[PDB]
Amino acid sequence: MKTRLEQVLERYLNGREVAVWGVPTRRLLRALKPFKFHTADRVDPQYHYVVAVTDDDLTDFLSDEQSKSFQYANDYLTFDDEGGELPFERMCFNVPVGRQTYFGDGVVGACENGYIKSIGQFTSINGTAEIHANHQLNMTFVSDDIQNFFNEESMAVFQEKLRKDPKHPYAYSKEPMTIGSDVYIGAHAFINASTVTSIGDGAIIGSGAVVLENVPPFAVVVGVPARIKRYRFSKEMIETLLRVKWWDWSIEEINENVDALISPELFMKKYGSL
Amino acid sequence: MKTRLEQVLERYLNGREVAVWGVPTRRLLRALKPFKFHTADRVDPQYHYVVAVTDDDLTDFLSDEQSKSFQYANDYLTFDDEGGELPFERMCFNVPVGRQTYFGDGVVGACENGYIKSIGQFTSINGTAEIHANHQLNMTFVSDDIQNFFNEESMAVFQEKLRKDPKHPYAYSKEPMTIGSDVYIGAHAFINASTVTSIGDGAIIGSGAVVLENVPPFAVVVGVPARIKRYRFSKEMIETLLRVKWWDWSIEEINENVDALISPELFMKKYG
Amino acid sequence: MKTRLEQVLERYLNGREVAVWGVPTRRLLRALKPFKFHTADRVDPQYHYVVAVTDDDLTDFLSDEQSKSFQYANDYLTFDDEGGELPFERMCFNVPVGRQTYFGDGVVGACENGYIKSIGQFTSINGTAEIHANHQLNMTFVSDDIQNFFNEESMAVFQEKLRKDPKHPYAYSKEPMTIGSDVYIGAHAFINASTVTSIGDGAIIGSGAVVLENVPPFAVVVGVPARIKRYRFSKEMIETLLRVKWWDWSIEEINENVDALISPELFMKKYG
Ligand SMILES: CC(=O)SCCNC(=O)CCNC(=O)[C@H](O)C(C)(C)COP(=O)(O)OP(=O)(O)OC[C@H]1O[C@@H](n2cnc3c(N)ncnc32)[C@H](O)[C@@H]1OP(=O)(O)O
Ligand SMILES: CC(=O)SCCNC(=O)CCNC(=O)[C@H](O)C(C)(C)COP(=O)(O)OP(=O)(O)OC[C@H]1O[C@@H](n2cnc3c(N)ncnc32)[C@H](O)[C@@H]1OP(=O)(O)O
Ligand SMILES: CC(=O)SCCNC(=O)CCNC(=O)[C@H](O)C(C)(C)COP(=O)(O)OP(=O)(O)OC[C@H]1O[C@@H](n2cnc3c(N)ncnc32)[C@H](O)[C@@H]1OP(=O)(O)O
Repeated sequence: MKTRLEQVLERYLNGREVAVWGVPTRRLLRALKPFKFHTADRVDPQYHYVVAVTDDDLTDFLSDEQSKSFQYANDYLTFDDEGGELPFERMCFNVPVGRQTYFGDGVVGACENGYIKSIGQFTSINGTAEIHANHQLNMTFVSDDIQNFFNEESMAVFQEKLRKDPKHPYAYSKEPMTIGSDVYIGAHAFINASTVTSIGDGAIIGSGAVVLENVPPFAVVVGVPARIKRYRFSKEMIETLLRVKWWDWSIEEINENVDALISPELFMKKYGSL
Repeated sequence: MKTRLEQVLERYLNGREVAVWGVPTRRLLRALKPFKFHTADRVDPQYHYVVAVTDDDLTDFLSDEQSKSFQYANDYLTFDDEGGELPFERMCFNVPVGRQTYFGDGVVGACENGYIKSIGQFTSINGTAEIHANHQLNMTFVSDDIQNFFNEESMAVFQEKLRKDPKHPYAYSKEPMTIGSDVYIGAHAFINASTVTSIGDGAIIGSGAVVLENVPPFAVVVGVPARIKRYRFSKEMIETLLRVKWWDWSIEEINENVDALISPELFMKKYG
Repeated sequence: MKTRLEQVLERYLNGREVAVWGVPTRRLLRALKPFKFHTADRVDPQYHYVVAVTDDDLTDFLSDEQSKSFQYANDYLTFDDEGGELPFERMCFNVPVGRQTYFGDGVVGACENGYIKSIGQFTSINGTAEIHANHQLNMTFVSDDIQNFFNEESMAVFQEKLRKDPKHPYAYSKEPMTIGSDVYIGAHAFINASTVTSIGDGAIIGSGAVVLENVPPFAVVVGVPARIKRYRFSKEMIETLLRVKWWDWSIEEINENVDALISPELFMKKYG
């Protein structure tokens, strides 16, 4: 699976040399195998692409005088920023992620675990939000690591009944969840991958919320457990957004219609009854 | 006291070389001095025991075609994983921990602070769960780091009132808490070491739960603060489980009883 | 803006060589350029100031025999610790922070973002507490990173509506929040920078609490969202504390009056 950095280095390296700003790691070396690289000393964006290893390597770079001429993504990137935004679609462990969407390591691990089908565009997920699935709940044991003691036949028995379990432990026998576009998810939020298949477009998940069921489009959910406090817009307004899908507009189209995006009232007058 | 890695190496190294997968740190080099170690390049389990420094290094190692012949614990381990599961009973800062039981740094720190008496077998604690004790609440101040300014005279009367406080600030004057076997603790959960002395066997603690009270065996508790939602099993089943104690079974009898472990109804017909 | 380390070295280094304990990073090498430094081998507090890079490095250092003659802050410090306590008033991204006050990376970021005006003395903030502001809620979109696509003119009208917004998205058009002295903030707590301007002196914010409005002095708030459960003291006691301000006492005054700090009744009798 290509990392975020590999996907960008593909796009933008264009025959340049990779300049590693920071102490390299094993994961970074494996990612830099197809490319030629050296430690960063003097760097010129015309000959070098700067890879900061950690986020603290990046702010050291950005506080250096040579960062003056480097553009984000085009000329530099952070390796330890797998959830960082990009202005184009990318793949996070083969999970599609739309433009201008970012998240933290709890969501990265969820993509790796297969819990996520897709993440949409213009979606903002706090770095401490978490997504996990339930263990089996209708067996004599609740442990998962006990399966490290199962031989092949016991494991087979065990896997057979996990797949028939209608509560979807470890997200078995359910569709991976789709996180919509223009979604907001707050700090320390939790989403149960065993019971959630959908976070609708425009949904807001407040800080500390424990999400155990699907979140309808443009609903605001808070609490432990999370419940709908309100919707961002009227039911007539939501139907309109889901039809227009401004999050699919081009960059040109976004700027030319910024008004309708800044003013929900004007959006409704223009696109409601067309 | 001995770190998790040292207990594993003493048991499984078997005269091999330690092959370090990742950038070695000061703490790792100190723990590796009694042994022979080198940076990992080409490794074979007949001659090398692979130690991944960070969990980032481990996933890179498991991505290497060389890792296929390496079995967990017996042939490789992560150093930045003091709470990671082991197939044998271990110690975590003088705290007994059962087989196939894992937890995060929040719980490792709790063992180091003396908050935990023991942790059972086959217990699953999410990495973000926290265990902490309360600051003092019967004083003019709640700060703890103000004591960095206390001389020994002030330190003495401060320590004095703490240990008499019936609300057990910093878990003073109370027994450390036992965490049972087959326990599940969810993400961002919190357990108050001032007020909790037992998490019973089989208890489930939900994500985001704030646990201020002992949790009975096989109770499911959720919420802020945590309340008992339901129990996993009937009363008679719970008694049977507390008598049978399948979590003390050997590896073979766990496999022999996989049908009873999978189906609670078959468990009762057999053992009830 | 000076890092925490820079502020400590300026105050305590006193012509000694900086001895680096751990793998040095790019950020650290830059911070150490105005000073003479080398990798730590053998160290003597008479001639060396030890800088541990990570908290892991510091654990190794304090377990080494060479450390037992070293005093915290005066002779050693961790570089990976901008939220760590200091015995003197410091700045964190030009936010004033009182003595013996500590917090985690979530609060360091809030200082960097401009969400915090000041943090008082002897205040204890758990490492998993978080402080953030709201996105705009009066527009068709909630995203913030859409503005990366806004051309020059679209950016202008976007920022103009942000500034006139009474719910203060991104903490616009509001005062940064003041966190008081003798404050306690628990694990996984959250404070909303868009609606909160004051955490009063002596306030207690429980574990898991979601704080959406101002916390009065010496109030105890818990829950999701946080609600006032009780106050630490009587109203007249609270007014006396806010007038006396023991948290600004000198070190000598704290030790001389330790019995009043340990006994609330003695405090009220002496200062009420
Ligand atoms: C992408 C990133 O990195 S995000 C960075 C970190 N930022 C955050 O976590 C911000 C989280 N924001 C929130 O939680 C906000 O409250 C949001 C998104 C729900 C917006 O709140 P707004 O509605 O202003 O809140 P306002 O108080 O009107 O809300 C009204 C009701 O919702 C409740 N509410 C709001 N948030 C929560 C919450 N997180 N938990 C419980 N209740 C909440 C309020 O208490 C209030 O209840 P009351 O009138 O019902 O008694
Ligand atoms: C060690 C690790 O691997 S941790 C990995 C990280 N994973 C997690 O943290 C997931 C944690 N999981 C949980 O918290 C689960 O939801 C568990 C185990 C309690 C689930 O219990 P279940 O039996 O599925 O409950 P089921 O969904 O029917 O719902 C029961 C009730 O509990 C509520 N509930 C479930 N979990 C929570 C929770 N975490 N907080 C509040 N309420 C909860 C449900 O809303 C429902 O309420 P109701 O019955 O009042 O309507
Ligand atoms: C760096 C650090 O700060 S270390 C962090 C690790 N430790 C923590 O975060 C522990 C934080 N401490 C707490 O949460 C404590 O409960 C405190 C200090 C906030 C208050 O505890 P106390 O004053 O002893 O309250 P005591 O348990 O009687 O409970 C009083 C009421 O508050 C409620 N309560 C206590 N804690 C919480 C909580 N965390 N969340 C919601 N309610 C709570 C109790 O349920 C009780 O309710 P009741 O009146 O209905 O019975």
